[PDB]
Parts: sequence; structure tokens; C-alpha cells
Amino acid sequence: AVDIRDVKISFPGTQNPKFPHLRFMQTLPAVRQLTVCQRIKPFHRNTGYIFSCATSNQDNQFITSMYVKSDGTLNLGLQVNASSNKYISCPIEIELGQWYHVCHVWSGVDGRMAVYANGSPCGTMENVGKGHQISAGGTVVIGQEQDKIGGGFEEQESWSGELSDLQVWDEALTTHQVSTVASCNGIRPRGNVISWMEDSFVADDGVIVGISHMCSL
Amino acid sequence: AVDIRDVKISFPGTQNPKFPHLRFMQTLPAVRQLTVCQRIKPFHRNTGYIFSCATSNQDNQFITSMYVKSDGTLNLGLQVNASSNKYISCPIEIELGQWYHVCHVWSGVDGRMAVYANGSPCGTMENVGKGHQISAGGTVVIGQEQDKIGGGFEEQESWSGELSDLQVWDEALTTHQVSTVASCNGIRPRGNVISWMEDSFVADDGVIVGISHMCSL
Amino acid sequence: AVDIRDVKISFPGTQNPKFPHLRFMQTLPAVRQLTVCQRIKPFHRNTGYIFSCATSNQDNQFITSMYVKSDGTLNLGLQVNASSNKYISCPIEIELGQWYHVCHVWSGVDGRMAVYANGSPCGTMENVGKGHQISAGGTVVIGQEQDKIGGGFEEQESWSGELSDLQVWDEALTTHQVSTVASCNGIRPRGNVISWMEDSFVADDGVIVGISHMCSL
Amino acid sequence: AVDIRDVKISFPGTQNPKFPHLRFMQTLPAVRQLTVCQRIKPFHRNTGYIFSCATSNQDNQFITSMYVKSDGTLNLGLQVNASSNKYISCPIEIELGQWYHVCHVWSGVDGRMAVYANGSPCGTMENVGKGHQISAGGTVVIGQEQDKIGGGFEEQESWSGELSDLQVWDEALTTHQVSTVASCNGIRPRGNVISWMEDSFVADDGVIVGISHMCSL
Amino acid sequence: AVDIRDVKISFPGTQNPKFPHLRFMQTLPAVRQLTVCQRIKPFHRNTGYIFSCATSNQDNQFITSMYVKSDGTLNLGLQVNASSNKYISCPIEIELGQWYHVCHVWSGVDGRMAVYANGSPCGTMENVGKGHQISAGGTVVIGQEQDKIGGGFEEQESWSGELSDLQVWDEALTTHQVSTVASCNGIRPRGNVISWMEDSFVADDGVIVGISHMCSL
Amino acid sequence: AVDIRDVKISFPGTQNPKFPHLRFMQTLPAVRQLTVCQRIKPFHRNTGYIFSCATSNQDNQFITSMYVKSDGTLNLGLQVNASSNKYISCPIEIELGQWYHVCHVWSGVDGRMAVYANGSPCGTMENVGKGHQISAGGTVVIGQEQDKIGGGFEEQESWSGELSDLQVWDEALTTHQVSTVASCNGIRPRGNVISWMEDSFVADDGVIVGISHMCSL
Amino acid sequence: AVDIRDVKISFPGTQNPKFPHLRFMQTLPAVRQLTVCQRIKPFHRNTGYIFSCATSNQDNQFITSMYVKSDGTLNLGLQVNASSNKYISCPIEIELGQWYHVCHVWSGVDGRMAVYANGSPCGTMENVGKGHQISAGGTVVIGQEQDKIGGGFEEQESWSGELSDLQVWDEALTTHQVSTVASCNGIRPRGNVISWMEDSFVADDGVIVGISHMCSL
Amino acid sequence: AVDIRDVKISFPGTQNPKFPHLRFMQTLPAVRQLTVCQRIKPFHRNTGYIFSCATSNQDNQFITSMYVKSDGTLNLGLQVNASSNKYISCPIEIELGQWYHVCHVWSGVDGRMAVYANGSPCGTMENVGKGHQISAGGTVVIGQEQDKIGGGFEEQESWSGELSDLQVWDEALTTHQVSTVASCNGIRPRGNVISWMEDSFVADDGVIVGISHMCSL
Amino acid sequence: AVDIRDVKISFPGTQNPKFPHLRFMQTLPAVRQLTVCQRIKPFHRNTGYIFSCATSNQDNQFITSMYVKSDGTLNLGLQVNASSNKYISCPIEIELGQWYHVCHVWSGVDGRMAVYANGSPCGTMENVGKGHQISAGGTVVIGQEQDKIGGGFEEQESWSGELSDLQVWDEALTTHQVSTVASCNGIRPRGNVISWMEDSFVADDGVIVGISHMCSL
Ligand SMILES: [Ca+2]
Ligand SMILES: [Ca+2]
Ligand SMILES: [Ca+2]
Ligand SMILES: [Ca+2]
Ligand SMILES: [Ca+2]
Ligand SMILES: [Ca+2]
Ligand SMILES: [Ca+2]
Ligand SMILES: [Ca+2]
Ligand SMILES: [Ca+2]
Ligand SMILES: [Ca+2]
Ligand SMILES: [Ca+2]
Ligand SMILES: [Ca+2]
Ligand SMILES: [Ca+2]
Ligand SMILES: [Ca+2]
Ligand SMILES: [Ca+2]
Ligand SMILES: [Ca+2]
Ligand SMILES: [Ca+2]
Ligand SMILES: [Ca+2]
Repeated sequence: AVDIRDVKISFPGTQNPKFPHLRFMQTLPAVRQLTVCQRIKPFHRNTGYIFSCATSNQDNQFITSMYVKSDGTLNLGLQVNASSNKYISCPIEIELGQWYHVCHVWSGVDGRMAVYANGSPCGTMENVGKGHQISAGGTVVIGQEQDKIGGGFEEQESWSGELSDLQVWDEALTTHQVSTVASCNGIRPRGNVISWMEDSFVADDGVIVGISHMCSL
Repeated sequence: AVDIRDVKISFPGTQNPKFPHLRFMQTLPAVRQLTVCQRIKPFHRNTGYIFSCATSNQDNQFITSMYVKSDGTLNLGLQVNASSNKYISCPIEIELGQWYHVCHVWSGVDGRMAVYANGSPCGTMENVGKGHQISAGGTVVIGQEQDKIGGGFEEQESWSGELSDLQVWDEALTTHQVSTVASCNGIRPRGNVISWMEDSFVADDGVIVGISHMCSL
Repeated sequence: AVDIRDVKISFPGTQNPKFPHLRFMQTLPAVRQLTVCQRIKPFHRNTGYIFSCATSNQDNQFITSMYVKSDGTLNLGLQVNASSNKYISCPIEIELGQWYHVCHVWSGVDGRMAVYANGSPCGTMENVGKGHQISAGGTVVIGQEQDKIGGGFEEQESWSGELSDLQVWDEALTTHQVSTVASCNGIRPRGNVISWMEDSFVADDGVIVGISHMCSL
Repeated sequence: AVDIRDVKISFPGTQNPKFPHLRFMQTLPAVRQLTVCQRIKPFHRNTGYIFSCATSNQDNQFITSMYVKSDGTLNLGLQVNASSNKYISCPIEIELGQWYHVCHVWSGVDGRMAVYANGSPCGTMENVGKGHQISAGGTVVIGQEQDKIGGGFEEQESWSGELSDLQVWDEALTTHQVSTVASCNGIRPRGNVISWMEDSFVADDGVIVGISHMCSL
Repeated sequence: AVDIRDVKISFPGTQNPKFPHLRFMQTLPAVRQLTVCQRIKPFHRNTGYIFSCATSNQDNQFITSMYVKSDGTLNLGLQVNASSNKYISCPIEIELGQWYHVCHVWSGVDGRMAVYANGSPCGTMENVGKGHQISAGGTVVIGQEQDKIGGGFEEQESWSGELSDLQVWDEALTTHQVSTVASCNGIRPRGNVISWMEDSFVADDGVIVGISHMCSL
Repeated sequence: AVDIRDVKISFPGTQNPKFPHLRFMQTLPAVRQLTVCQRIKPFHRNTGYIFSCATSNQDNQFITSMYVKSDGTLNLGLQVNASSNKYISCPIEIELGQWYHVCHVWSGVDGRMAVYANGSPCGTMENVGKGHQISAGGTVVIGQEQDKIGGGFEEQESWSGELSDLQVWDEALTTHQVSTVASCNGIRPRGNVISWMEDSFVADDGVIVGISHMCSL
Repeated sequence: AVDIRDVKISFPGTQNPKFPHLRFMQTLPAVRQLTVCQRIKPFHRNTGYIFSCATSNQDNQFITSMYVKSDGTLNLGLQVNASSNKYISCPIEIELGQWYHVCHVWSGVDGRMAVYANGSPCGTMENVGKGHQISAGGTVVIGQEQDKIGGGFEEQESWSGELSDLQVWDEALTTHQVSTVASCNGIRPRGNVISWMEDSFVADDGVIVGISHMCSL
Repeated sequence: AVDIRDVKISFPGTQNPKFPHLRFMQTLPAVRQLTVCQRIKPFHRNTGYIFSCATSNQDNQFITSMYVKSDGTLNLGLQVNASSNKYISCPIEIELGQWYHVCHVWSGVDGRMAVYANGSPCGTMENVGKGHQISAGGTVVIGQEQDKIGGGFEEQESWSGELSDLQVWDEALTTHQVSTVASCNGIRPRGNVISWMEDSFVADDGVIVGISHMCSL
Repeated sequence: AVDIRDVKISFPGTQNPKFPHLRFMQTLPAVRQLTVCQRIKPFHRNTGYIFSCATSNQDNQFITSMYVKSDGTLNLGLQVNASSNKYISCPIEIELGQWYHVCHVWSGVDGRMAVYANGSPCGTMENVGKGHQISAGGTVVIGQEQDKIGGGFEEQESWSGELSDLQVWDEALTTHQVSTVASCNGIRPRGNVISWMEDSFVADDGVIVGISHMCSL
């Protein structure tokens, strides 16, 4: 049968008061490094936030985002501890309505940031949350940007499209690791902090549950 | 990895205006026979409707329901074409918070009804929608009873608990077939009209997505 | 994948001017013996004709029919060269909306007739078309009784239900052969005069094409 | 035995009031992307519509069509939401009465259109239903162009020839995927929204059911 | 594919001036023993000659024949050197239009005669051509009785039905050998003087060539 | 044992009133394309017709023929719907008394004609029965040209020689298919409309039945 | 090498201000059922708490405990939502300084309680937290009883001994499941909420890390 | 399952009076050579001591340390018998928050010192404890520098980061050996004096126990 | 080659000032349970001490001893924390100069004592060091009884004979474990605190090193 990792979620589109999203049941432990990967099929070209981690006193602990520009260039962004969104553009032309594997690697130890598109690195950046350590209790929401724990959504910050195979590690995966994670036929590794479908989450406001044909047809 | 059929959905509990439920994307074709099976972990002992099929002019086309009585006896009910809920009790003591495999087999050809609990038949009944044929376009909702297409929910008719491996055939499976469907280690067959996780559906109002440990530990 | 022999056709029901049926492209050679087998899911209990073979000057060359009685007894009928329908009842209780394998064996050589239900013989009969030889050019229609080549249907003579795995031999199969033909897991033999799905036919008036779950689930 | 995917349907030719065609039993869910592939043996060189998807208030939701020009060039057309037929010509000379594999890929997300002939791309086009999303409930008819749900056929818009292995996905398959879909000896994938022979359909007005010798001889 | 030994010939029926029959190209060597076996599906119950061997001066060198009596008993006859037909009845009830394996074993050395039905002996007889030796040059005709070399047929002596797997040895096979020859799944031995299909023969007057379903279905 | 496909028929030679020939029991369905292949050992160098298909109102529906010219060149002809024999010469020198594999491919869809000699194409031709569709009920005769259904033979139009492995498809096989059909050791495919030895036929006027040593020695 | 599940922790013994214990990094999601299993080597015979789950406003959310009586009888206790310790004695004589596998199964759905010793059930109890649902954010501490989140330890409530293979599920495992969990050579399943060694935890006050020789020697 | 050698310990960071560290239960025998290897993920760039061996009268018997310089160069230090820290820089740029395998090889026999980074030698040094022999009874502490047996920690001398697969031999491994020790997929050898996880140790002050993803993902 | 575990040591016999013995290099960690097993070939029948563990303030921390009585009965003794030698006699007749496997199991947790002879238990005893915990730093001497750390030997307390396969665990092995340890062909387990030949020791005063033929010949 199809593999559990090929299950996908669809974020139809936001418009107050409907905010399709996902909220994980368990909260994240305290972490000082983090790698978040997932397969995405973007719908809009404007900025939208995908992964949102918020604590009782910092709704902007960790937030991954993206936006495509006119020439079709992919721009992956990361914000740590209410900082400003830092972006890194990838040498790939995006086609709205298509699948892509993306990873964000963050290391508060030295404040390094690295984003990957399809197993290939796009580039790194520094002074991104350097010295910062996400407090324990992070609540995770997908497809919406929290301003309140698991709430306070702004339709203009939401992200629409399809998503699946979300994996998260509290370690900064190396460039050679990231590539084994993105490959479809690879060994398909699982995150230690969050393994797609293995860690339960909550759904609301019309998310569609289906299957991703990116890897298997 | 875990199999896609072991994914489960949790229906936390209803209380206006929150109605956790599922609504399938595709509507059912016109059918004159129907077998609906699924694994369930009931939470409450009072009547709740699980499978609800409604058309633009008959919100009560097909509705499976259940309720446990004081002695712990399982009672599976079926209602066809706005008829009255017909019940058949099973020779098994239910334990709220535990897994059970259940099937409802309906044949409008002769109006026969048969319900099974864990691959074993509980009994049959007659004159249940005899001669009736569910019109094409049936909309399916899980965990809520529709009074309107995909809506008009009544908190008192909702069903809470956990559910998974929902399979549906537009044929009246035989007693020997039903048993091969319920077994965990069996060949695990898939429904032709609805295959759990293979046919996409919509989620709203806090359903929890996780994994069922009934079959595999 | 599912086997080609598991394809089924559904005959919704007749009502002038709609006569759902099938008409084979090639006509039958001249034959003096004939075995017609197929899997059927009857809808009505009243007489209906399944296999109809008609020539330019005898629309009643060969016609298989059936009807269930009050007690649920199966009655298989055969008519040869405009004779009268001869019936043989089988020791099995029919359940409208269920699958059954049936065969009609006719031998104009001695005029013997034998009908089987699920690989088991129901009984034989004599003086049924004895000495008769169906002329070459027989046109075959399924689910309707011809009074004209490929036409002249009477809605009261039509047969509704589901059908599949239709096999036809111009030889009178033995009782031991018929049994290997009816078994699902058996070698599944194919008719030499007509092999289900292998010999093309024409469809009209709303027959539904799908798949039979009698053998494979 | 021959594989179920090799079953073919023949559309003899239209002439009021006879409109040979197929109508699928289940209606399409709401989709915003779509890939329709199938093997075809064209009879006429003039425009004819193959796949027709119509909703209660837009009989022109999605319609694939084709026509061969004097020099034998294949022209595949697509029309979305009552737009005008957009065509893309392929670098292949058509031979009426021969087999060809064809795919139409549409993505309302960015309005992109791509057509393939025998696993190879013919070219793409833009602004084709951009932003459009086919409403849920699409009724599909093959070999006829609907002006009414499952009706209102115009013999000048009908398409004749032979067809088989019709596969449909609610995702925009990639160019590398389309190629594995068209190959005969390939893994032969099945559509998630419509799998030839697996999803039941209705037949009327003389369609011939047989077998395609394109792949297997 | 089907085996060459399963090819069958049909002798429709004689009526002056039409005499369906077979005539072997090569003539038989001089023999003093002979075993002739073959599978037959009799049509009429009256006497008919199957194997006819004639020389330029004795049209009645060797002739096998059969006839069924009222109670359905099989009677196999043999005539040697213009003697009178000697018969031996078999303990089996014949059913016109069915297959049976038959052998005639003759030994001019001691004049013994033995006939078998389905690998089992029916009985022996003596003083049948004792001391006789069929002269070289015997011409063989099937389904007709010669009064002239390869001619002089009498419609009343013809034999109708189906025949196949004709084997002939110039040795008197033992009872244990005959049984290995009759079995379908056995090693299927071939005659040394005549091997069905291996030794060419001539056909005239409407014999039908087809395939026997006695052994393989 | 030798394969059933290696059985051959010999057409000794015609001379009124003797017309050695074969007539198939079942008639051909209505077809608009046709591929007829067979192995032949020609005896005479003058024109002779091999495959003759006639309907109740057109004795010249489809007729394959051949003739060798002085330099030994093979000329394969085809006539459709009483048209005139169209010929295509092959780049091979024929040797009367030798085996050759030949195919005629006809497509009434575009009126194309193609003939092959030993798996290799000799050439194509156009405007051969374009738009024509052979009516249902075609009677097939081998080695004689019908002027009447199964009769009206003219000794000057007869064809003598040996023939075997006759295969017929109601589809226009491609050039790559034709080659797999002609090879001896190949997979040896079977025609869907007529499979040598599998579809019964009638014989008269001295045809010799034997075995072909073209493929196996 | 030794398996990761055989790692053990030693709780030397408490004496203010030293409180050897473990505190898991991630907090428990909200749960309404729970199965906690682990291998233990008890040191003292008096009551000691092993598993302690505390939330911001209920330090007594879930607490497993045990004590051995004079006759060596094992007594497993459970306390839910500040209730009173409920005990169930097991039919086994404990030997301080030896290994034992223990499981606590709780289901707030019906308030059922069941404890096991070495894969065998000791007995069940009711009205234990019935209707209760542990709030999300439970902090888990091992070997100490919290009166404050991750603190407020009372040396008289601490538990000493050795522990390993701690597994936790948010489902109420069945009696048949518990048995496969306790066996050493079994498949050794892992908890979905807490998998020994897989989910990180914090150590303080002298816990000894080593290896358990209960299973492997 | 994950291998026992992949268990890691995290040293959060020191700040009086909290001194996260490890103290092995068994003391080191008397040794005159020593190889200490382990996988480390450094947090700070300033000097920190990792391995500390102290006896009743020399708290500075053996101490491994490291520090990264501005340009990211790794500097591994060793101190023997209260000598001064001798350093050797490695040709590798360190990235705080990443994994590296490191070994210190010391031989009091000739006073040679050699340090390796990732299986490769960085360089050697001499006159380092030449003639010295560590007295029996060495107590080992990790992540803290002892000034007292198992105590007297100075927060400015502590080392933070993650560590795992600590192996120790009382022999001076060769350069070829060190390389097989550092490889992940290698045979993974174990130290004879200290084998990670195999020899028990004590934990205090918040060390985190988890798993290293350096080798296995 | 012979296995390392079959190496044996011979204790010739003591007589001041010669005290043949062994002293392990590493000292024992602090333990509260202990299992000491070894193969022995006794020479004298009078009491002799084998395993002696002494700390800087208790030369009598743990001492195993034995003596054979007149009837040949084996008596195994144990002394803990300067207590008095407690003995347990075994139901086996000893033969000086022969091999025997012996184990002493001590559990200070409950003060239980158990001795085994050849995998079989001889009996248990209580109140033997109950509550006692051997302090860290135990020095081990074999074949001599220490009154001083690694010294102060008394010739009358020495033990002579041959010994090998000495294994020691800081856990109280179960009776079923002890039996797998004693068997020669068994899996031959190794102690975690002391593995024969794997943990280095010192030799003096004429111990003979050789090989034991108890297990392998
Ligand atoms: Ca925010
Ligand atoms: Ca916001
Ligand atoms: Ca309702
Ligand atoms: Ca309602
Ligand atoms: Ca009629
Ligand atoms: Ca009629
Ligand atoms: Ca239209
Ligand atoms: Ca139209
Ligand atoms: Ca005669
Ligand atoms: Ca005669
Ligand atoms: Ca003619
Ligand atoms: Ca003519
Ligand atoms: Ca408390
Ligand atoms: Ca307390
Ligand atoms: Ca120091
Ligand atoms: Ca210091
Ligand atoms: Ca002493
Ligand atoms: Ca002493």
C-alpha cells in the first residue's frame, strides 16, 4: 500500500474567519538547533508562513516562510526570536502547483542559517538567532502564523498549497544528510522531534487530507 | 513503516458550535447495495451516528449508528431512506475506550440488513429499505448526522471516539468476505467505493489525526 | 491488477422504450450442443431471459431463463427451437442481490438438458430439442429476449441484475468439467465459442460497466 | 490473461438521434489541477471532443479535444470554464486508424497547459483557466460534448475512434511522470480520480466493447 | 498452446452423394497384429463403421464398428478378412454426444480379439481372423466403409460423430499399455503405424476440423 | 509434440467440378480494419486468390491474392468492395515450392494498404477501400474465390500450394508487430478474429492435412 | 551490541537535599488513556512513586506507585487527578533486588484500571479517574513524586531501585498486547508517546547509568 | 534499533553551583599509555576540559581539552601529571554545533603525544609526561575539570556541547587504528578500559541524555 | 584455536614466604549485588578462600571459600562485611583433582545468599550482609585471603588447585541464568564487572599458566 509518509494535507486558502491549519498535540522540547523539512506544492507566489513555533511569551520563536518572485525564483525565509525574516534565494525556478522538497537548518549555537531546495543547498547566512535557545513548550502550527498560542491568525500571513512528509530534528543536519532526506527512493529518514503522521496533530477549518503523487505515482 | 490503513481520526466530542467531523470530497454514485466497515473505539455509551449519507432531497439516505446498553451489549443500527433506526444487538460486551471492527451490510434489492462485530455476524433483519436505491450524489459525513448537505448537525446525534480503516463497497459482501476484512493480519482488502486514506476528505472542528494501535503495536 | 474475467455488466431494469442489453458482434456458428455459463446477481424474482440466440427465421433458437419461487428456490429454464420453457429446480435458496454461478448444458444430439448451480448439478431433463441443430448465424443478445434479430424486446421478458464471466462452448461439458469452471480460484477456463471480454459485443440503453467482487475482494 | 487496462471502447460514429458515449457513475470532486491520459485510435480528422466535464451551471468546465490537419499534424485542444479551445500542435504525423497515447495536463493554479503525444511533450501554453477551480460534482462523458448534464449532444462535436486505458489524476503530473504513464511495458500507473475499468461508467447508443492491441499483441 | 493430438474431425452425417470422410495418404504395410485407438463422440446409436482398411482384392480387410443398444450399452465390433462382424459389449452406458476412448486390439497370430472402453477391457473373443495377415497396401478410410479402394460408400454403413487422437500400432498392445494410452494426463503415446496429425490424410465432403475438449478444457 | 500452429493444409489443384477449399464455420463480425497473415508454399506462378470474404450482397468484400512474375518477383494483391486488384511487389525472389510468411494489412479508415513478405514491408498504397466497412456476416473461404456465399468457384481464380498458421486481426497491425508475427521462434501471436486451428472450418474436395516444416524441422 | 532498550538507570536512594531522578524534556500531549510499562528492580519494600505526571495546576495528574507487603506480595498503585492511591495486589512474591516487568493501564474513558506483573494481569478496578482527561503539558519525572512542576520532592515518597525499557502509549493496551510487551525475546514494541532512550530526558543527583541483565546475559 | 554507541550526553552549560558532568563508577587501573576517543559537538569556542583523570594526590593526572581559534581552527590539548597544556592544531575549520570525532593518544613510555580529528592525524609532540605512569585509582569525570577527586569544579574550566561513543584503551593506538575507530560505518571498535555505555557512570546537574545523529540519521 | 576462556591458572600451594596468587589491576566499583562464578579443580579438602575483595578499611568486604568434608560433600562459603563464614552444602560428592563449576550469588538488598554447583542450586540463606553495600575501590585477590590491601596473606587461609573462566556480575543472576553460565557448550556469557582474561591482573609467587580441559578436550 501507499506509505504513511505520502499522506498530504491541503490548505485551501484563508479568509477570515476561516483559517485552515494544523496544530501538533505535543509541544516541542527546548531546542538550540533545528532542521525542518517537508514537501510542498505552493499555490500563491506571495509570502506565507509554513512552520510556526510559539511559546507563552514569544509567538515568534521560530517561523519558516517563503515567497516566489517575478522571475520564478524561490525565496526561503527564517525568523528566530522575533527577529526579521532573513531570506536566501535558490537557483531554481518555481512553478506554482508543483512539488518541491525544502529544508530549513538553524543552529542557535553559532547563529548559522541554511536552506535547501530539493536536496541542494541554496546558501547560508549568519547572525540568525545566534546564542538563542527556543524555550521548552513550543506549540507548532502549520499553514498559519501564530500571534497567540495556537491562535491569532492573520489571513495575509497564511500559506496555501499542499504539504507532506514533514520531518523535524533538534539537530542541524549536514549538507550530505539533507540530500538523503529529500530523495524519494532514498532510505526516507524520519525526524526525531516530529515524524510526519507519527506524531498526532489537530485539524480545523477545511484542510483536505489526501495523498501526494510527488514520489510515487 | 506503519501502513496507511492504520491512520486514525479522533472525534473529541461535540458541543455547539463545534462539530468535529469529516466530509468526503467525492460524492457516492447511485447504489442499491452497500457495505460499510471500519474500526472504532467508542467513547460514549449513548446513540451516535457514524456514517451519514445525504442527497439534496433526503438527508437521511443512509445512516449507520450504535449505542451500548447497561449490560455492555453492542447495538448496531441502520436507517435507510428516512426510515426508523433498526437495531441488531451483538453477543459481545463492549468496553468504552477499546477497539472493535464493525460492518453494516445493506441490500436494497431484497431489503436485507446484516451487521457484524469483529468478523462475526450478530444477526440479520428484513424490510429495511427494500426496493430503495440511494440516488446518485450522496454526500458522506463521518461523526455527525446531516440534516442539510454537509451540515445541520445536532450535538445530541454526534458520535465520539476514534475511527480508522473505513472501507466501503457498493456490493453486499458475504459473511465469509466480512471476516477476511476484519482480520488484522489478513490480506486487508480495500473498498471499491471508498478506501480509507485513498479517497480524500475534508476535516474541521478539531479532529485529531494519529495512528491506531489496534492491529499493529 | 483485477482480471479481465471479473468485469461485470449491470442491467438496471427495463421499461419501454429503454431496453438495456448486450449484442455480440460475431454470430454463432452452427452448433448442435452448447454449454452457457456465467456469474449472476439476480434483482427480480420473476422470470427473465438471460441468453437469447436468434436466427433470421427462428428468434427462439436458444434461450436461457430463470425465476425464483416463494421459498427461494432457484429455477433454471431452457427453450430450444421455439419449444416451451422447460425448468429444473435447484436445491439452493436464492438471495436476490447475491452472486451465483450458473451453467446450462444442452445436447441436441440426444435432446438432453442439464443445469448447474455453483458447480453442482440440479438435475437433467430429456426431449429438449432432440435432433435439433441451431442454424449458423445465431445472433446473441444478453438481458433481453429477441423477437426480431437483435430487437423486438418485451419489457416483461427482460432480466435485471449483474452478470460476468460469461463462457460458451459448442460442446456439452461433463459434470466434472462444469465444476472446475464455476470455482473462483480454479484454473478458470474460457469458452471456445464465446470468452467473456475476449469476444466483442455492443452495449445500449444504460448498462453499467464495473467489476464483480464475487471471486476477488 | 489480457489485462483489464487493455479493454477498449469503440465509438462507431454519431448521427442524431444516436449518440454513442460513456457517462461515469461517480462525479468528480472539486479539483484545481487535472491530468487526463488515454490511448486513442482516431477515425475522423475533424475536431471531436473526447473528455467532457460538466456541472449544473457550466457544461463547459473541462473539455479535451483534437483534430488532425492536412499534413497529418496532431492538434490537441483544451477548453476550461467556457473559454475558447486552445490548441498545441505536436511534432508527429497522425495516421487515422492507428494507436497513440495522449495526455492533457492542466493546472488552474497558474493556468498552465501542457499536452503530450506518446510520452513526449508537444508544448505548453498559459492563461488557460488561470485561477479557475472546477466546482465539485463534475459529470464526465466520453466521446460526446455535453451542453446539459450528461446530455445535449451535438453530432458535429462528437468524436469517433477507439479508446482505452483512460487515467485521470487531480494533480498536474510532471513531464517525467507522463512518460512512465504512456509506455506499454512500463509500470502502467493508475489515476487516483479515475482508473480505467476500475471506476464504473454507463454505456448507450452502440459503443463496442473489445480489446486494444496497441500494447499487447 | 493446445496440443496437436487434441485436433478433432467432425463427420456431420452422410446422405448420397455426400460422404464426409478421411483417407490416409500412405498405405499400411503388411501387418499381422493391429491396435487401433481413438477418442470418439458418437451421434447416432445405430451401427456405423469407423476404421476401414481395404486392399485391391479385399475391401474388407479390417473394419472397426460400433452401435449402442436401447439400454445404452456400448457394442464394439471388428471384422477381419470379410468375416462377419464380431461384437463385444462393454459395461458402460453410452451417452450420445459425449467423449469416450476406444481401442480395438487384433492379433492374427492366434486370432484373438479384445476391445477396450476408457482404458478398461470389455472382454475378448477368439477365432477372429486367426492365421490371417493383412496384405501390404491397405488403404485406410475413416467414417466410411469401403467396397472399393477409397470408395464405394454406402450411406447406411457410414459413422457420424466427432473423432480425435487416432493412434495405430502394428503390435497387439497389452491391457496395461492400453490404459496408459487412454488417460488424458498420461504420457500420451503415439502409434508407430499411424500417429494422429503426424501422418497426412485427405478430406472431402464437409468434414469439420476443430478441437476436442475431452481432455483439456 | 509439434505445435497446433504448424498444421498445414494442401490445396492440390482445381479442375471443375473439384474445388479443394476451406470454409470457416463462424462468419466475420463487421470490421473496418483487417490484418491477414499466413505461411504459404506457392505451386503455380499465376494469379490465385487465397483469402476470400463475401457477404450476401458483395461476394467481393475482401480478397487477398498473389502472382509471381518471370524474374521471380512476388506480387501481393488486395481487392476491397469489388474494387480492382491493387498490387505491391516485394523485393524478394520467390521459389515455387518454398515457404514464405505473408501479411496483408488493410485500414478502411484512411484506405491505406500494406503488404509484408517475411516480416519485412514491401510497400504501401492508398485509396484502397477508403471509407469502406465490411458488413457483418462475412463468410470466409480459403483457396477459392467466391462469387456466391461459400460457392461459385472459378478454377482459373483458385490458388494451389500449401498453407498454415493463418492469423487474422480486426486491427491494422503496425510494422513492428508484423515482424514479431512472422518470426518462427518468436512469441508466435494469435489473431483475435481467426486463430489457426482454434476456429473451426469446413473442408471439401481433397485438401490434404499435414504438417509444415517451415519453422520446426 | 547490547540493545538500546537494555540501558538501565539506578536510583541510589533519596535523602534531602539529594533527590536522584529523571525529567523528560518533552511534555505529554493531552491524553485520556495511558499505558505505562517498564522493567524494575525494587530496593525498598515501602511505597515509592515511579512515574509522576504533573501540570501547572495539578501536580497529581497521574502517578504510578508500588509497595511490597510482609508476605512478599506485590502491590501496584495508581492515582489519577489527585484521587487516592488505588492498589491491586498481584499473585507474585517479590524478591527485592530482582527484575520484574510491570504495566499500568488506565482509561479515563470508563475509568477502568488494570495492572500487570510479568505480562500477566493482576486484576482490574473501576471509578479511577472516570471521565478525566489529563491536560496537555504534563511534565514527567521518574523516581520522585512532584508537588511542583519538576520539583517539590519528598524523600519519603521517592522510589529506589533499577529501571529500564520504559514504554508509554496514549492508548489502553489490551491484555494480549501487554503480554507481547513484557516478553524479553518478543518483538519488543516501543511506546508511541515515550520510547525508552529514544525520547531525551534530564538527569540529576547521582543516578547511575548502566545496563540491565534481565533479558540478555 | 539505534545502537547503544549512538547514545549521547548533553552538557548544557556550567554556572556555579550547577556543574553538569559525568563520573565513572570504576576507577582506571594504573596505565602508562592511553588513547581516548569520542564524538563531540562543541558549543563554546573557548577552552574547556573534556576528560579529567584524578588520583588522591594528583588531580591533574590526565586531562584532555580543546578550544577553537578565530579562524575556526581546532586546537586539541593534553596535560599530563600537572604539566602545562600542550596543544596541537588541526587542519580543519570547526563549526560550533557540529559533530567531529577526536582522539588523544598518549604514551608515557617515550612521552609522545598525538591528536587526531576525524581519523586524520593533526600532528605529534614530545616530552609530554615522558617516563610518567598514571597511578592506579584514577577517577574519571567528563565535562568538568577536577581539583578534588570527583569535585572542585571551576565553571571557567568546564566544557559544553554534546558527546558520545567515548572509547578508551590503555594502549597507544596506531594511526591506522585510529582511522578505523572514527569511521561511522566501520567495524566500530570498543575500548578495553572504557566502552561507551558498557561501563557505568554517574550523572548530576542536568546532563541531557539523548541520541547522536552524526553517524545514523 | 582454544578459546581465551579456557586459560587456567594453577595455585601450586602456599608456604610462607611464598604466596602464589592473582591481583586484578582495576578495582571493583561500588556494588550492592554480586555473582562470582568460576571453574575449579580443588587440591586440598580443607577450607581455602578463593575470591577476596578488600577496601582500605575492610579487608573482609567479600570472600568466597570452600571446604570438602569426609563424605566428600562440597561446602561453599561466603563472608560479607567481616561477618562469619556462612556455608551451604551441595548434594554432590567432590573428587579432589577434578573440575566443577561454582557460583556465589549475593544480594545485599535483601541479604540473600545462594550458591550453585554445576549449574544446579545447592540452597539459599538469609541475613548475609543485608543492607550492606561494598564500598567503591574493592581490590580483588585470587587464591589468597587479604588482611591488607593486596597483602597480609596467611598460608592457612590460602586455596590451592586450578581455576579458570572466572566471571563476575554486579547483579544477582537468576537460577535460570546461572545454569546457562555453567554449561560448557552453552553460549558462555561474560561477566560485566570481570571477564576472565579480558580484565588484566597481576601474578606472583609461582602461579602456573596453562589450559583447562574441563570443557574442551
Ligand atoms: Ca506572530
Ligand atoms: Ca501575525
Ligand atoms: Ca438527518
Ligand atoms: Ca439530525
Ligand atoms: Ca422471441
Ligand atoms: Ca418476446
Ligand atoms: Ca457544451
Ligand atoms: Ca455543444
Ligand atoms: Ca466393404
Ligand atoms: Ca459397404
Ligand atoms: Ca467474386
Ligand atoms: Ca470469381
Ligand atoms: Ca504531588
Ligand atoms: Ca509530595
Ligand atoms: Ca585540577
Ligand atoms: Ca581547576
Ligand atoms: Ca582478611
Ligand atoms: Ca587472614
